[PDB]
Amino acid sequence: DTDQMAADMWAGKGGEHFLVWLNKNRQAVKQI
Amino acid sequence: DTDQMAADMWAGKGGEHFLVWLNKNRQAVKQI
Amino acid sequence: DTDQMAADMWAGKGGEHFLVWLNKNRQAVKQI
Amino acid sequence: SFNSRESSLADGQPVRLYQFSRGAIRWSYNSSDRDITYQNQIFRTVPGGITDNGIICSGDPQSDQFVITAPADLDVALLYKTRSPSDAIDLVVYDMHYGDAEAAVSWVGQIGDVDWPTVDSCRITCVSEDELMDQPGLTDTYCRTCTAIVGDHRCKVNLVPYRVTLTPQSVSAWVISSGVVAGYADGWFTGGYVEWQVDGDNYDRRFIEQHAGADLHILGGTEGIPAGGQLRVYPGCDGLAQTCDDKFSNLPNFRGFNAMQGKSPFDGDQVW
Amino acid sequence: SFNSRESSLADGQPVRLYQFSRGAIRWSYNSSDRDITYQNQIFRTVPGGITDNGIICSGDPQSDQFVITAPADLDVALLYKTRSPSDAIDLVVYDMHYGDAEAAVSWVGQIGDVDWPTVDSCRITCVSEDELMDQP
Amino acid sequence: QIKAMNPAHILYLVYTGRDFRGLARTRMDEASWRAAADTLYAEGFGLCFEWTRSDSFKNFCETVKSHIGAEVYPNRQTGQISIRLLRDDYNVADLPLFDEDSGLLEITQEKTGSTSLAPSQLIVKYIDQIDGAQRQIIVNNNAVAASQGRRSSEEIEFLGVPTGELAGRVGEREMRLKTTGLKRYKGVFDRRARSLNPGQPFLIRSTPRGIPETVVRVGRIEDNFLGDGKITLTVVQDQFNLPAT
Amino acid sequence: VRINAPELFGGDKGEGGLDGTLDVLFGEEDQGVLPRLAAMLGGLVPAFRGVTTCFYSGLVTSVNPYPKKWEILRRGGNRLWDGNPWYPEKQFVWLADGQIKAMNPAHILYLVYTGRDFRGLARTRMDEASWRAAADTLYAEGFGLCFEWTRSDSFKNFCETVKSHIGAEVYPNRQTGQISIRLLRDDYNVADLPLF
Amino acid sequence: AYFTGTANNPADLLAKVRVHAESLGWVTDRASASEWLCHNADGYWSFNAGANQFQMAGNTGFDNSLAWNAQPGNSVQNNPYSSKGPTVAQLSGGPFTRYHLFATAAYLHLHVEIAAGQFRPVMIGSLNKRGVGYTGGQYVCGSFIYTPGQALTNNWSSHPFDGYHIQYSNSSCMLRLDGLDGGPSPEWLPFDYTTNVPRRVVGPGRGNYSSQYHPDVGLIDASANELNSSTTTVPCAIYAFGAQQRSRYVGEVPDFGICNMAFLAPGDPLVVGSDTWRVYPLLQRGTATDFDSTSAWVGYCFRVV
Repeated sequence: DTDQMAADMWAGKGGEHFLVWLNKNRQAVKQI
Repeated sequence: DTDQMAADMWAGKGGEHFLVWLNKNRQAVKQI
Repeated sequence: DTDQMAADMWAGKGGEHFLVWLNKNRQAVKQI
Repeated sequence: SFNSRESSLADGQPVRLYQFSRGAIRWSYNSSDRDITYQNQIFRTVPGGITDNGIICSGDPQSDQFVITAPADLDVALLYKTRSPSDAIDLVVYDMHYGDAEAAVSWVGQIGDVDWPTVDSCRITCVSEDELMDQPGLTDTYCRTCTAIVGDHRCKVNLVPYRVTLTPQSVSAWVISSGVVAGYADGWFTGGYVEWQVDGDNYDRRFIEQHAGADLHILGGTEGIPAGGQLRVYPGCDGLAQTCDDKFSNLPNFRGFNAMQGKSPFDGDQVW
Repeated sequence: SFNSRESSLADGQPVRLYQFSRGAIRWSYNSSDRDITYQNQIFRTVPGGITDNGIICSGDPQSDQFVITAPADLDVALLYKTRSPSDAIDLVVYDMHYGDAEAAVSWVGQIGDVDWPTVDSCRITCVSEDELMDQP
Repeated sequence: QIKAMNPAHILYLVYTGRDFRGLARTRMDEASWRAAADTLYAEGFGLCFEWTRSDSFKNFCETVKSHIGAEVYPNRQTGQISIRLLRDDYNVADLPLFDEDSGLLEITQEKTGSTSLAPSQLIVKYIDQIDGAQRQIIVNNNAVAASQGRRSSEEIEFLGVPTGELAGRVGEREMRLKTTGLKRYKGVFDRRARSLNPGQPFLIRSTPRGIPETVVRVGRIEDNFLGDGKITLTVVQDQFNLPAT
Repeated sequence: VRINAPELFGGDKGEGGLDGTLDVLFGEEDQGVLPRLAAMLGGLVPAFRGVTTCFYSGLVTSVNPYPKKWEILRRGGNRLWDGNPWYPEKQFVWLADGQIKAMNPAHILYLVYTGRDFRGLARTRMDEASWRAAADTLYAEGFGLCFEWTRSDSFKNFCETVKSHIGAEVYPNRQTGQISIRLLRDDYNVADLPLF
Repeated sequence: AYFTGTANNPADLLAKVRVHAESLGWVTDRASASEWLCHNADGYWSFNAGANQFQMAGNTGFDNSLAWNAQPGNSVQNNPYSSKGPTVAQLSGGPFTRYHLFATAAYLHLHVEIAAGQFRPVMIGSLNKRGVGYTGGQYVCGSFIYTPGQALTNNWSSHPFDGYHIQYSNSSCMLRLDGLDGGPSPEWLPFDYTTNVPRRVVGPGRGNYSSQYHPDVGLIDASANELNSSTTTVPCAIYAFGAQQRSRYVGEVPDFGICNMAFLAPGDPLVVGSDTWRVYPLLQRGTATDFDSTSAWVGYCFRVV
């Protein structure tokens, strides 16, 4: 349940959304 | 299944938990 | 649905996959 | 009534309008399923819808982008498919509710980037004027050349007398050849640019790597240059004081420092 | 026929071979369920399979690693269990299709790191010669 | 007056020099390096450097590559170090072609870019080896300057350049790259793109997307031979060329 | 300018002094070519327009051939703005019995945003009311600052330093699209402010 | 050829139209933010932009030291009117919804939508000589409104090429006819009918007004055909009266025509053949008999190329 769909999702799908989230919040993440 | 709930979850919910995880583990993530 | 399995997954499972993804993409993430 | 409708708990009918403007040409699009007439302007309905991701104002140009999603056949974005238009496409976003003639301005900016992720969708990244402050601001050097673009507000040189209007003789992949320019000395047009009318009152411009005889080397290839369209070509200034004065007689406005001092300090070791 | 098989739309039978060499001693392993003879060398079949994660060539030694997965009883990796061997174990990776005698070299490098995450699996991090340029 | 050294020789010495690091001369593809040296000598592209930073080999190698515009990668097939120059020295016909029916799976990213941004004036700073005094040249962009309502300028340091003309050539190349509006594609390919290497140009065609035959240069490479079977490549439009005048 | 200090360093019995004639060319829009400078240097001598320049001629030192480093104080702010100063009535702030001619930070920001020489943006894109109010408030508070540009950094860094010094926010208004400046001061009425 | 745009103030319109003229090759002897002294191969003209109106005047010579209304052979002093006033085009202040400009090497035609349903035409050029040997032919016209709120098209009002008006100070449009009845070459004839001046000109300007003096008024009325809904253009014939009330046809307005807008909406296209035409209302859309508050259904036709 939380093994194949929670972590292996990073393979090729959960990367673009994480990148857009990163470009969304920068000052709040860039330090600590 | 692993399309709308695995990646689009980053929209507004999975950000705070990721940020607290980041402030939890810093030395182990900050480099590589 | 997107509450206990989308965010709490970071507890101890979704960390290693995120770390390997980070060591995979560095130049594209390191800045912005 | 726009504010009253916004405060209303039962009349909420949001509709977002986009207006892309480039000089005398305007493109109007709406996110609804039917055209909307506003200020005597009718906004076309895209078959598939146009939607954005939201407006962020956090004080950081890198993070406060605006994203637009539209199908593959959008007309305004289609210009960027081959080469980005020289001028910036200003974008203004209005907000209005169906049945009301009043709209409120929400976002103002210009196209920053565009891409076609899928054959059925587009993603346009719009940037605000605040991002234009990340570049340096020194813009000052004590060198021998002019340090000024020919025709800029500092050179104060009028290029209209030097304008040359011609029809190219032959166009190749990288070289545009014309016999009229063959009558000028080699390198006369080096550093100049070619401007021609694309549509309405908007011109697309290219550069000249080098001018030699009847052949002109265009920077980036001659793609997009009409084979028979009228072209306007301006000369270029090498920047040397001799070049500045003999050709343009703009020595009084010469911004360069030719022989004032190259090394001389007053706290060195031995003056001799 | 290797290239022809790769372009073929119906004869695709991928099989990846690994060759660990240290001077006069060579270790041969294959990812299939039966031994493969190639260039007079027979590659043993590990009961459980040997697989990698992919090849990345982006110009950054820190990011372009190669990862190998194998069971706990792998002979070549067993040397690192107590102390890392003094010499570097060169690794060469071949690609071939079952029924064909031709193979193509894909990756060349040496063992960078090894660990036994589980009592039934291993993870070997192989590094290329490019990483050796980070030192002063 | 100036006895410049070929940058290819600098890189070869660094890679194989016993005193610096020291690697076997058998690990270097002689043909590619000899071709690069011949091309550089013909172009008369020499540079001078001094070692006092005490930094990693990677930094110095990256500076040299940026100065000459070349890529150094370990060949996947033969395993030797190969050098490829970014020059318009290719034939259209011989280069491989990739199509939806010829080995292209899906193309997602396009990055058409923009032109209203980007500089209108470029300042290049170099050092003259005759006297060792700081000198600079100006590469101008008149057309984009006319487009720009507000002037813009950037400073780039090429201290490796010993002559003003060479600095001007490289500055023209940099302006060419930075103001021509490159299109960056992120395509997905099948096994047909197995033999490609970094810096190798090739053609791509996709009629449904309205993209005609275009020449692009390979960038980041990620392939999966076993498992997913996904070979994904990142490519950029071919706009690299070092003018001789 | 007649600088008279031949015995500043003790004269002949010491290390010399500073005696000579100093000519200053500020670089006005209509500044002409100085005949003396061109005659002395010769060649193709431009007008040196747009930049402040000085021409010194006279004794520099004596006894020893090692001249000493100089330090020159200079005030500026009016010769900027090209040819159209903005709200000049409050451009400068006087401090310490007029000794220090400080400049209003709001004027610095306005020049940076609209200055043709620095970046150059249309004066129509700035909300005049907000900037004028900020300048008036700063002048009333007598809050002036002095700066020198040698970092050659992005406009963002300098603007952030200025904002931190004055405590103000500069944002592009979403509705009208112009640049607006808001000061963080307790100059508000409780009633008129919106309640949520 | 055909241009469109928007202008918040008249000065923006000045800048845009001057930019277009210069790009087309028109020669401007002197240019300024609000005052113009331009010319071409046909005649000389001068324009001034007021707060909410234009001031236009013909010219024959140039003198940079003279005011905008004091050029050699100016209309102000070389006209029969005792008031000695130049051409005037009254507009409004503030937003202009849109302006449509037709540009050529011999004439300029402009149509400005100051507001919803409000249109103000500005006409300048030279009449097609049509093989007629005569010196002059330059015409400058403007739009005048009597009083907002009351009848906008009162009798006292004046319109371009108007054939009937009551006013003693200003004229909406004018024409040049040199050497009329042996007089001095500089002659700037205004479009007046009630002044009984020996020399005057008349035109179909008002269209189909009750007391309009032109034999083609019936043609303008019948421009629209009920049977097939076809519309035909009518060239605007201009007539000039001699010293003893003897008329002499002078010419027609180039690339211009009038029709009835009964069955056509503003801007409705009717492509008749290889050449296309644009039709717009004169002042505002109204009814057939609303000759007081609006311009009825009179429509101006321009050839678009």
